[PDB]
Amino acid sequence: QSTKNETALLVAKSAKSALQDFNHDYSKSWTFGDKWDNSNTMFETFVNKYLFPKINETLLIDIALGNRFNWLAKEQDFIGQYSEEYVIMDTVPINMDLSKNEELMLKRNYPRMATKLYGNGIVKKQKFTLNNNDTRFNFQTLADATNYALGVYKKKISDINVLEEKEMRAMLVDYSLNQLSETNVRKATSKEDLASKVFEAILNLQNNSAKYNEVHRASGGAIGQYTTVSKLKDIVILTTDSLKSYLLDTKIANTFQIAGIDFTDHVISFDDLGGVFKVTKEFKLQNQDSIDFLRAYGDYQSQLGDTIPVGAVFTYDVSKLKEFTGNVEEIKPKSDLYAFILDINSIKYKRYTKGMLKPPFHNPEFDEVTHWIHYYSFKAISPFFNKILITDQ
Amino acid sequence: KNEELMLKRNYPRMATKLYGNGIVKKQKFTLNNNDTRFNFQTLADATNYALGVYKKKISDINVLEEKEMRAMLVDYSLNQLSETNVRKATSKEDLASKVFEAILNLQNNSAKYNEVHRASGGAIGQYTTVSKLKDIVILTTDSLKSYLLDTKI
Amino acid sequence: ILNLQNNSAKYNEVHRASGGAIGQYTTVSKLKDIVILTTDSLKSYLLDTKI
Amino acid sequence: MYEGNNMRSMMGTSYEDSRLNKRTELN
Amino acid sequence: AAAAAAAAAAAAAAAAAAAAAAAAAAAAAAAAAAAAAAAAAAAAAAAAAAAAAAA
Amino acid sequence: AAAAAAAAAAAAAAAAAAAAAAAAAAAAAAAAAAAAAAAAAAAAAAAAAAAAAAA
Amino acid sequence: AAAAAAAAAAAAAAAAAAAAAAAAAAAAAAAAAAAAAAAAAAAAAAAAAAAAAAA
Repeated sequence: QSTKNETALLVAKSAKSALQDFNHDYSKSWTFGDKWDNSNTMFETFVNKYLFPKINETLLIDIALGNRFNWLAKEQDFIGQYSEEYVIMDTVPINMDLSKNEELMLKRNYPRMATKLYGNGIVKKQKFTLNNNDTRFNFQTLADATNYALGVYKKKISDINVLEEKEMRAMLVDYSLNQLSETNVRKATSKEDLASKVFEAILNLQNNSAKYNEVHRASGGAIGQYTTVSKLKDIVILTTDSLKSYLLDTKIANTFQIAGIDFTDHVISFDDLGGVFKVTKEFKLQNQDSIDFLRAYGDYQSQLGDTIPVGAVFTYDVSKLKEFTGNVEEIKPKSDLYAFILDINSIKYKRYTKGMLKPPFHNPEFDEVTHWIHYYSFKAISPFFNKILITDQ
Repeated sequence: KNEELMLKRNYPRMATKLYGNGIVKKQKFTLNNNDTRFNFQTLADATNYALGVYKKKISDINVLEEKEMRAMLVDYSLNQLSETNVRKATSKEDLASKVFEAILNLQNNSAKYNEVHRASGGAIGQYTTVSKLKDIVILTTDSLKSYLLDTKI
Repeated sequence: ILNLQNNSAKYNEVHRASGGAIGQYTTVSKLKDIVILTTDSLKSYLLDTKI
Repeated sequence: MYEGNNMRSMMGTSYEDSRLNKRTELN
Repeated sequence: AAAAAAAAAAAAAAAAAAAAAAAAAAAAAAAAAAAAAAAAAAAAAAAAAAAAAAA
Repeated sequence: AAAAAAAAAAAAAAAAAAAAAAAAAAAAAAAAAAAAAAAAAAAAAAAAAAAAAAA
Repeated sequence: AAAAAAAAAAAAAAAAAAAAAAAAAAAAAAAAAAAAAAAAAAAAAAAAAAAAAAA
């Protein structure tokens, strides 16, 4: 429906707005004003029905958004790109069959090795741009503009934290699914079943097992075995928060001897274990609304025709775009029934944030100030430690 | 990419919601000096009457304010916060589990659990937030309060 | 457990010895000497259900 | 109102407005 | 993971006692799910209906 | 506000165990009110009678 | 001498929870003996069969 109210027609006449005085290279330079009415609007007072309304305050609601990981954050010093480690595989000893000829003691036996070569990290970048012309047409005082410029900076150093948090949980759920081949998955059957099966799996960390690790995709550890235990000061279990809620209201509640058997200190959790996405099929960008949707999240640098490599991530709901269906797959657990247990010092997280802020760039020919943020993160999973998945497969 | 990319503008996005005025509220009362004397045996109890009517004229605005404010909370609960924010219990012990998992939901880094998509700029984009658990407060009946304090705890 | 600490000849296997194929032999144990061997799954079942 | 690190680089000083020095010539 | 018992309570105005438990009625020994079921009374009524349908 | 279990006890000579509880029979899994009820056996007997009345 | 409750668990793949207890199904409120019984569902099915045999 429409409205025949004349001041509603005044609001609807967007030709006299300030937006038309910046899109075009020329404009009007004088204003005659207009008779503003308040009557038959949502803007009446009782006494003075001819004044433009007033705003008394804004408050700039901001939240600080932590990391939940940065005791993992150790700092290399940005030199070199390839790092690796390695183990020696086991050799079961052999019986003394003395019938063999004595000159085999001249023949040699080199020890065997399995390495895992990692490679470079990745550098993350974002821009933001403080204007001096359009943005101060708001902000009835300058103090609100200063709080605005401070708060956009504080939230653009909080978003990097929530970003690397969700892509860490992305990376180890992806390692939980596409790696960790056949033995160390365990099929539960219910939301209480895996509650028992997790400390079934706890105390399987601490037997000397050639299983439970991921040696069989190393360099030289394709054939052979390798045994490693854990220490229980080192194990990290993760799951949905609903699972640890069911733990903390059911088993440590309705039982009676929980003086020692409570493993809940090593339980980190999340609300949902997927908002993240993985590229397949190596598409390109074709459609306008796709990159317009990318502009809503800060992704400015991609245009139409720009390719996407298969190893990238997208960290928010992007698969609903028409150009990504079939190409893009969500890293998520299958059944909302998830418990991935490992040990710490099996994940490697290592970032470089020393030269983090860059000097600001002042653009006088449109009067803005632009800031960049750079940091060099690296993360991987070392495959030489005991890990167990529990889902419904 | 091309080296002239640095002079591209990346404005920050905001999401707003406006609020109207409040209500000024008024109450009056009139004391008398001539016939009021015909209903007391001292001057002291008449002064007690005069102070009692005044402290009840502040006590009534107290009780008025609190029950209208819980009324607008229930109004919001029925008429706002579209279906993604509301979860459905079944039994009266069901929500004992639901609230215990929900308070543990709210204190994780999530874009969920708010209704900023009802706000102006929040239709597209993302807004992640948490809660501190010194800041969450829950709102039920006193019957469900009793059903906590006698059954589970 | 505490089948073991009764005087019984049913719990050994002395019939597989050389000179002791037929006939019995009673023995007991002292609880400083019984250990059980199991897998970890029902060990965990002991460590939540029975305790 | 809240400062944190308020006087940061060039834009946080550019709203804390700067140097009315040159004005137009007649008055 | 518990139970209850009444030996009373004819299940007309009971409001907040338990769910998925057993509420022993004065006659019927009902069971309280999300809605209250009438197990032993259902057995007696099924026996009476099977006797009535034996014409 | 408790329960019990037997997996035995064919309910002929049981005297003082419980009331308004569940006594798991060797076949029937009975329920002990002020008189003992036979819930699962009542379900099986009602199924057999409904099968017999299907002539 | 205890009990349990689910309000879930459609009794297809449950393995090791309890025996001679009550497993509240999502629809049926089953009972777990050495084999699982379906008491309230048995009452509903006996009522439906007694209604069908009323021709």
